[PDB]
Amino acid sequence: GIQRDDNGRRIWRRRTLTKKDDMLRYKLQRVPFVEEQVRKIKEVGKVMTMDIERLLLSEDNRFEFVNSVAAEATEYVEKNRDEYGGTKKAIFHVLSNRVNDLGFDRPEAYAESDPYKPGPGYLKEYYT
Amino acid sequence: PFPLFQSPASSSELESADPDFYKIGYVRRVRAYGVEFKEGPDGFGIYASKDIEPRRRARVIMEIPHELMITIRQKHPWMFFPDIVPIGHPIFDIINSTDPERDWDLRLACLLLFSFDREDHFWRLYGDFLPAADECSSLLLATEEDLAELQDPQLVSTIRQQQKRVLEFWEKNWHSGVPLKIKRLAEDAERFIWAVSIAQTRCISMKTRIGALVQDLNMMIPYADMLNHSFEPNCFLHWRPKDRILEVMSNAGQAIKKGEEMTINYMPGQKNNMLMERYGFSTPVNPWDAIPFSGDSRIHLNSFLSVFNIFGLPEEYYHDSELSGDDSFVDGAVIAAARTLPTWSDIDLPPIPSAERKAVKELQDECRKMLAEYPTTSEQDQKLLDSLSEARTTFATAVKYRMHRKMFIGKIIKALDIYQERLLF
Amino acid sequence: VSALERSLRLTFMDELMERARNRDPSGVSEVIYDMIAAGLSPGPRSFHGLVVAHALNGDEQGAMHSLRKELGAGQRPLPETMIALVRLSGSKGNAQRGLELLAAMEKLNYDIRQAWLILVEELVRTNHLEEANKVFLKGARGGMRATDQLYDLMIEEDCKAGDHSNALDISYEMEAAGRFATTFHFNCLLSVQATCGIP
Amino acid sequence: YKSDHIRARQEVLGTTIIGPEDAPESFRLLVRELRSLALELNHFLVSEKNFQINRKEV
Amino acid sequence: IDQLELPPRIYNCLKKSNIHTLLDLLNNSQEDLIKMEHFHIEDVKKLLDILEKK
Amino acid sequence: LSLHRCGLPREIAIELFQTFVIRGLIRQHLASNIGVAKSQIREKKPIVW
Ligand SMILES: Nc1ncnc2c1ncn2[C@@H]1O[C@H](CSCC[C@H](N)C(=O)O)[C@@H](O)[C@H]1O
Repeated sequence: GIQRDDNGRRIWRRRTLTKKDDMLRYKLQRVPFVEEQVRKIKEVGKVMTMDIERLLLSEDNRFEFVNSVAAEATEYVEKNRDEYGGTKKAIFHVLSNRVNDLGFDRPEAYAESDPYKPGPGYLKEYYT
Repeated sequence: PFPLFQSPASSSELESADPDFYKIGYVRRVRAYGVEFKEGPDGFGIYASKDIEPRRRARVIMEIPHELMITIRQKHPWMFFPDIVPIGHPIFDIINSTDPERDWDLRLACLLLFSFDREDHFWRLYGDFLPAADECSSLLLATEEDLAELQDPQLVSTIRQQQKRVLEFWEKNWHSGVPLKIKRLAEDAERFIWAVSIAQTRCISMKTRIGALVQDLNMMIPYADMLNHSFEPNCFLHWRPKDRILEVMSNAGQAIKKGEEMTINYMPGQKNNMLMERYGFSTPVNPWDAIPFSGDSRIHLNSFLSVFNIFGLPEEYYHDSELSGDDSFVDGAVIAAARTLPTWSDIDLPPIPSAERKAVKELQDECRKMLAEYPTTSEQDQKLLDSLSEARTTFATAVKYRMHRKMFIGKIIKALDIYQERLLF
Repeated sequence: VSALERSLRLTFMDELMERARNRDPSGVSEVIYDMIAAGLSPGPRSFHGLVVAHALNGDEQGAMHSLRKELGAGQRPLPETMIALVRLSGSKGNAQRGLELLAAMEKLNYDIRQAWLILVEELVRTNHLEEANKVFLKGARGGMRATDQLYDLMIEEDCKAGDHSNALDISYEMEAAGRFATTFHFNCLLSVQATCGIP
Repeated sequence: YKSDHIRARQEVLGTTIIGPEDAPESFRLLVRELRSLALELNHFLVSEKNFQINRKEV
Repeated sequence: IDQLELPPRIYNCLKKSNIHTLLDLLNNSQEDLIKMEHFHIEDVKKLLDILEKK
Repeated sequence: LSLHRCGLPREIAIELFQTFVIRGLIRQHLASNIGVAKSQIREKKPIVW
């Protein structure tokens, strides 16, 4: 059990994977060309879609989850009436908070600006 | 104050674990958030990689998929989830020929040995990170030299009773006439002892809902057994049924600082003898360790509870930190004293300080006797451990168990001392 | 601290408890008075014997007077003194006094829950069920969980008194508190619903 | 209120400009038609707390 | 960093690492400089005192 | 479009979100009250879109 050398320090067997794992070499690689996809997903809003499902994974009844979200969203707007009207939505703020409560990081209410917007009067036309 | 001007470039016993340890799990959809695995002479352990800022609800620390675990029902019939035993396999007859309530560890040991033989099973890889026969701290592997040094006739008798039960089970089910697929699982009697030791020291019983079925499973979760034990845990185990993921969640509204160890309570409340019998380790701060005492002498526990800022019902005894300010003395060890010490209390009857002072020394007069009963002292044992350099780890645990018990007696001696004088104010 | 200094406290407090346990607050008043004459400042446990003397006889006004004198001196009262105060209030059914003292404990940063259980039990003990509902529900909405006995005791008394409205609300709080209503709790509720005339 | 419901739609603009409990007009109109056929349609809310029966006016 | 009277080897390594401005140099760390190919521990010491004189 | 998105015309969107647009104008002080906002919407100012 306990083993020490002359200096008095403790020497222990470094537990290491003796055998070899096939899947280890087949899964550590990452694709290099998803920069446009990840940017599109965030801009579209599918990042919340995964978060919405993730919350439902730890839930027992999806009808109770939406009632709890609606109840908490109503609580948010009552406290701060002049915050959840435009770029920030009461429901999205609840969802962002509930994800942040799990220990992950999301922007507040999933709100995103347009860094490339030229002027105040220029609104982004959508290419249908 | 620029980063170039700033020049940033202890705990030597703890080294970062093998990266393959997390990698072999990471490929199997195992995610650890904000924590890292560190190993040392004591063993493995999970330590925070960053400050865990508290949130409204519990924060997810680790996730373990069901398929990586070994699970067996606690109640007959014995059905294995992530089913690994094929129908008609002779290992099921060995498992099914076990005591329904006493041989839970044996049924897990058979699965544990069976899993190591399976080529596709994940535990054949994770088994390399399990402690060996010498590294495991279970008392089931200890010999009479460590058991005699343990100095506990009740605990030694129980341990030696288990050794006979486990060894005889191997003899019955691993004779010369077994098929090779069974014989190769336990080539020698010693290996099966190690298998039972791992099963006892790493089983995590829990009520889990798998699909539409709810049951109690003697589970063998990997990466979650590595969490050490503490009666004041900073995290707990939560089973998520929709995706069959076992979540390790830190307590809600609790901050975890950088480098702090993540611990869970293996048992809700138990004495050190139970922990030694099951897990082969003891804690001096156990709030459930007891000591036989004569009922002739008793004190007012309400005064005793308040002087150390202990509040709540006896089922929920706990200490308040900010009220005491610093109070480095108070810990979980003195909380056990609030239960095991003979006490008296009326509706609101105040105690007599002189009578208690007449009894505190009388109480402490007895307290010196138990320490005298053990030939060695609390500091003598820990000094021996530092001087010791070649011995089995079960010997060290046996030293620790009697050392913790002696300190538990030593702790209450000081506890009554400070309590007696503080009663005047 | 002088060696004889603690002896003087022991001699004084060996005698004060006798007066405290003999239910005579008047005699205790001199013990602290000569203790002031002795020169050493009063302590939180010194008022503990003074407080219980009023509590044993039932001097609710005297118990409060001893409390503010402890506050007037300027030290934190002991939790045992605080627990005795609310229990005395519960014995006389003074709900307003009891809740005010409990608010002080939270302002004093103590364990209000354990004292809150005793106050609710005392009101039920003294048949002050209506006042007990006010105290129990307010604590229930806070988030603290009562004991299993208290939930069983409180619900059964309300149903015996035909207070299904409060019993059902209490039962809902118990469900949110982590305890589920067994057959016993539903039987209490049915004892009142069976008389409403609507099957 | 997003229908023929005068009372709720009257203030639903203003709640969404600054930031039920009554039966809809369709049900109230339905009662009158049955009320014209010598049929009395009554909506009661027997309370779950104290079994207090109250008649919801329609 | 051109105006900073750095040794030619120090200057070439910083330019190779796309470090052109003094502000960009300050935002880096000593460890961030050691990881460069032709950069040693002794060089970060002599680099600092050059900045100290300025 | 994405699977969860739909495109609405300006003249249809403004009709559906009449109340919410008025709230935004009042919230950000562009319109003093409801009457100004409704007139402002009919004016079809660039801020309204
Ligand atoms: N709080 C604690 N104090 C001391 N040893 C502990 C402990 N919690 C767990 N252990 C050790 O771990 C065993 C249980 S299995 C836990 C995994 C182990 N800590 C490891 O490093 O691999 C016990 O038998 C004991 O040897």
